[PDB]
Amino acid sequence: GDVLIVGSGLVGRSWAMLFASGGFRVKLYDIEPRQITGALENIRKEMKSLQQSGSLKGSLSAEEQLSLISSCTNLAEAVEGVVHIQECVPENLDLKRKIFAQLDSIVDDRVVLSSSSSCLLPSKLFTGLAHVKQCIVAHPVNPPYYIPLVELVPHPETSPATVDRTHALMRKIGQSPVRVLKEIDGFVLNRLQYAIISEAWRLVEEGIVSPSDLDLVMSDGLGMRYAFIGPLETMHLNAEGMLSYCDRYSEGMKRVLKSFGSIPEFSGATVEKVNQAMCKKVPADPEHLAARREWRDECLKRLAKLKRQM
Amino acid sequence: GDVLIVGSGLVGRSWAMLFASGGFRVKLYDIEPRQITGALENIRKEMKSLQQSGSLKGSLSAEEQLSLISSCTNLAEAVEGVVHIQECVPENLDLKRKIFAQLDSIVDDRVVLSSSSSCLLPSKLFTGLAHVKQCIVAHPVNPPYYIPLVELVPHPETSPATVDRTHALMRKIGQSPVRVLKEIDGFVLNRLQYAIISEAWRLVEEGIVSPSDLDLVMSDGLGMRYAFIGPLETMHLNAEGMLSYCDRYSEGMKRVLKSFGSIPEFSGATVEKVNQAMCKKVPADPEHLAARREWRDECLKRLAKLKRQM
Repeated sequence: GDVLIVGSGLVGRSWAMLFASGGFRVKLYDIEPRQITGALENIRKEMKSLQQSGSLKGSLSAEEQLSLISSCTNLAEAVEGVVHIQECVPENLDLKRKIFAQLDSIVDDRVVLSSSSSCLLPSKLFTGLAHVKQCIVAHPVNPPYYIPLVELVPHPETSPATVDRTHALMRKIGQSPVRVLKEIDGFVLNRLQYAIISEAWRLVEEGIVSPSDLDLVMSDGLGMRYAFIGPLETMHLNAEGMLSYCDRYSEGMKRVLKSFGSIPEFSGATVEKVNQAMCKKVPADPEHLAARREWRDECLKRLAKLKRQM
Repeated sequence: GDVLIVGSGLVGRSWAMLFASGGFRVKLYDIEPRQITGALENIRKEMKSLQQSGSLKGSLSAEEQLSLISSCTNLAEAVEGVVHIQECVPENLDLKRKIFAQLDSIVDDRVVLSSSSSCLLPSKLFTGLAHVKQCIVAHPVNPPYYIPLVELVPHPETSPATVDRTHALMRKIGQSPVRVLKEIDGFVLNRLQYAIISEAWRLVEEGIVSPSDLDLVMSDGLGMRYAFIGPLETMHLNAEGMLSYCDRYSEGMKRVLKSFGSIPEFSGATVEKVNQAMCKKVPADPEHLAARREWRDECLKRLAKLKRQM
């Protein structure tokens, strides 16, 4: 009934805090001990920060949650009595395959072997493993403590039970899992994100709007509805139902989409134009980027709270 | 220095409340008196509702704001001493052209003639008018009291001063105007919205994700960041700057975009599949749709407040 996190980087530390908030004993493993020590320190500091701002998840005190998180340096002993293993190493296929092969030789048939991968496909990650039926990608969105989405992507041989158990586990810790029925490049979130970026890029390239104003169209406009309702339900409510929306605007949608240009090269003059505008707002140095990310994360923290209330 | 709103429908009543919150005397005109009376009643009730929830814009009391809004049934007398005229009639080209032609024969050279149109192009709306240099589209997003975006779309002959004055006026009343440099079908917001819908539609059609889960990917994922930061700045912060993001992910972006299917027909099996899922969540009847819209608007109201605080 315990949880094992392989890799004590940012993504791993975030998972540790999420599972502990759900009352699960968490084992934090990493090949570098110096990194596990740092992880426990970081986790303690963040837990304290959340406590002081009344932003802790669940009903357990910060102290109790912290006591549930421990370090282990022995993988064989790390998988003992564990029901879910979340792999959190770099986005390097060779490395992930090595770790899953190592886990494959020591785990039982119950435990779920889950990867945090944001891009690697299950077929490339798990094919050939004896425990492939227990394998799955459970991709979180940074920052996971505030953004609940978890994309569950299965391998063609992943069992329904593996998906169901993981969906239930993610819901149990307060996250919002979704079932990506078939693996696909970019899963779902990045495909939608890239669709937006592609058109945004061309609008800037064509001189329709400045990069800064384009972003405002989203942050002070379309994006506000999307923080609460998806694109389909949005259509449903902006007319007398989905059928009504398609009846009223399908002609216009097809007309506009037909006018879309080609796939961007994401370079040259336009990248320089977009970059210059982005840097004017946020200098591209470690300090300014970190400060802006801090602001962004605070907004998300407050939004998550508001979402839960509504 | 006063403002005239032509049309007392929902969009017109919203503009009236926005301008009054900025201290402007507002004249509310409509061809139907029975509709002006209803408008003033609706405005009073909404103003009271906002007051009771501490959601009023600006620093003026609800009472003072209401006293600034009056009705007029004589257009000739309605344009007297007015600096901005916001047209708020149905999205019918013939009707809008008629109204602008009527205004064109009685206004001076200072007043800005602005249309609320969500789709009609300035070239179709204003060409031939003697005061075309003062014409512009200032498209608000429903609900305007909570969503600040205003798309300013000019006619090729619109003067820079007209755009500048309108941009300043919109900022003065607390809105977030953007300069759409050249008119284009769907302006900016709908082009981005349709880009998302197109890919979302295909993902559902291809069986990658259920309609409900697709919406969750946005509402509990990508959409949360978009309520605060646009798609370009989002890229900027998700790497060590825009150049860094394009260096790390441009290859993947192009690869994913290349796999995008054809433009949807927005009908047949998929519309039925999407509609059935939407109706399961929100029955397509006047009562359930209104209730959900009420919930949506409350979320936006609370989000607007949070955005202002951050």
